[PDB]
Amino acid sequence: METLFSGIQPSGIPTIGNYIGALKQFVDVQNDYDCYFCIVDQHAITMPQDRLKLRKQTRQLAAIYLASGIDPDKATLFIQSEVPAHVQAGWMLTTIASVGELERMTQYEGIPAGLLTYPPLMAADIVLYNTNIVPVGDDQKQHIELTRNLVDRFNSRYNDVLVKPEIRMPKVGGRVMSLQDPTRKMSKSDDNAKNFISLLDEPNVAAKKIKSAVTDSDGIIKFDRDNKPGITNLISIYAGLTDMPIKDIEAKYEGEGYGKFKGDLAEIVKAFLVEFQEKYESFYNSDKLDDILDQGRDKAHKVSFKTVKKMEKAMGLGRKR
Amino acid sequence: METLFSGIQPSGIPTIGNYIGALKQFVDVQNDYDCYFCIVDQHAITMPQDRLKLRKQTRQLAAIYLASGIDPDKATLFIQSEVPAHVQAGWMLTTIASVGELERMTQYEGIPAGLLTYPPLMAADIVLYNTNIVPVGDDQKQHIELTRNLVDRFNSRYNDVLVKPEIRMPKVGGRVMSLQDPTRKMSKSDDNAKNFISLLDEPNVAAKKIKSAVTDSDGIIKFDRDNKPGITNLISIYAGLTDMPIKDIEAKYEGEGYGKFKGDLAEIVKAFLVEFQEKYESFYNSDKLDDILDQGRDKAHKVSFKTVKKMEKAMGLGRKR
Ligand SMILES: O=C(O)[C@H]1Cc2c[nH]c3cccc(c23)S1
Ligand SMILES: O=C(O)[C@H]1Cc2c[nH]c3cccc(c23)S1
Repeated sequence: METLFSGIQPSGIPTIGNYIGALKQFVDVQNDYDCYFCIVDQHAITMPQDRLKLRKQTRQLAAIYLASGIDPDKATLFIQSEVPAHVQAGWMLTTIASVGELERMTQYEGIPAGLLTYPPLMAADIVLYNTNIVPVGDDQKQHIELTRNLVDRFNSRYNDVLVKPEIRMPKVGGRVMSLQDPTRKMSKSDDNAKNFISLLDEPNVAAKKIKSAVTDSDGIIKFDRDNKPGITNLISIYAGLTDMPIKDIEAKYEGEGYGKFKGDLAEIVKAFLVEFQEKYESFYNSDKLDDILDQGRDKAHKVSFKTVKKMEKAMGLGRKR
Repeated sequence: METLFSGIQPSGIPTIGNYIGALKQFVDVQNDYDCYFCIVDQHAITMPQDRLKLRKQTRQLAAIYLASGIDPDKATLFIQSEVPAHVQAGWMLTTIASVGELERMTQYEGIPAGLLTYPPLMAADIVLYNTNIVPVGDDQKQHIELTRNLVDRFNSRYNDVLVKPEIRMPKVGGRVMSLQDPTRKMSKSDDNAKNFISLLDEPNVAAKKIKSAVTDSDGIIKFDRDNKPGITNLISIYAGLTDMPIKDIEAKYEGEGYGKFKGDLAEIVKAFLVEFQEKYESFYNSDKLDDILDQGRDKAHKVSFKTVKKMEKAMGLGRKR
């Protein structure tokens, strides 16, 4: 079975685009892949962070992943700083990286040093779990390239202990675009809040955003990206939330206009978030959340400890006991 | 009681100059100061290292410190990589350092990144134990300046958790110079092996080095650095190993020439190393060495864990449990 590793920034609430694109797919692929979902709070502090904002965000992301259906027995859901192997292996790989290499990553008071030195910690996050696949986007290609190069360098210089990962998302979800800018991807950090639907948006507010999505006044319910990106994006959201095939959606709304479709979709979005946020609040406000995060931490520690120890022996750190 | 922290490079055997200058003084000040003696194997790998050379060197330094009289109950003698707090706190301080700051430290395949990023780990080594004094030389002034600045930055930005250290050696030992270059300090890495006496030199070989020290053919036994640095350096070694006051040495050898003094000193050096190396071999070849290093690791972990947890809470890493 292949191992998947995904790093999760505690720096913002995922949107329904992130849910349709990734989170919902993780809920299915966690049965067929050995999945690690790591809330990277040590990467988060490379940026300026408010320390209560950060601890709250971490719990929030954990709760959102659990509310999505991420299963702490099937997958390993943990907080990066709670597993020392990450900075242990991150330091080991730093020593074999070059300054030039790190500087070229930064391209693709002063400048905080974490912004230059985090890539070997990213590599460590991945290779500690013998990861085969990382489900990231084009913006992370250089980081995986460096990861693979560090693995090759480590194995070449000391001896074979580390596995090279590939960029692969096992089941790509639909691409969800900005509701009032259909040519750009939906983003949680938009300055136009009508562009995205947050998973923690009030369900009535989300339904209004479906209604304020920028489309023609009326038309047929047909999937057509290049000519009607507005209604097409909504069809994608509809398909992402109901699992109805797109051709099935077109056949269901044959002879219908936009108002009926957008009305049904707004109610679908509202019902989805009502159900999602009830699970979210129950995890977020429960004592079991710390029990779950402890269990995930212990699972990750068990696996990454052996990797760290193999690395330490290969470099000659510590003792032979 | 003040806390002292000394980092120990596992990269070479200390000389009798290092013994007279530092190690012997540590054996006394460990009664009056809370001393941490940390074998920094994670700093060692910032340089190119042979991995069996490194693990052996680490054990060797531990044994040399114990053979010197460093007492694992009075002081805390441990290996850096065995205490995760060092890289945990090292990463936290990295995020508040600036690239410019780190680059200016480097001044005072490519360039290994550890050579740029190690200073915040040095700062972490120190401040984890609430250190008041660090017994280092002029070459480390920039590193302590950065340490103090990182502590100020950390306390200013988050809240008061870290203590600023000072450069202070509580009891300075004698300065021991190169045996065949009396104007330079003795150094374990000299290309002229007659210049230094290693603590692991064969005792007969050391006695020959006392005899091959560069001095006048003959003279009085008088301490005179500027005019007779050769015999003066030998008087310093004699004083360092016997604790005989220098004026007492001059009075003892009134009416004596160099051959009698150098003969007595060579025999003193030989007897010292015979006794030193018997203790060294017994520690180096004993099973108790791992017991001792475990105990030191546990002592250091207990203290540095609390510091790390205070730092994590201040930055908002992890969870409030
Ligand atoms: O910001 C992001 O999306 C990246 C954050 C991150 C840290 N460590 C890993 C490992 C695998 C994947 C990712 C990450 S994704
Ligand atoms: O190379 C050396 O001498 C330095 C190595 C080192 C690493 N971390 C500390 C903390 C205090 C003092 C020192 C060190 S001395």
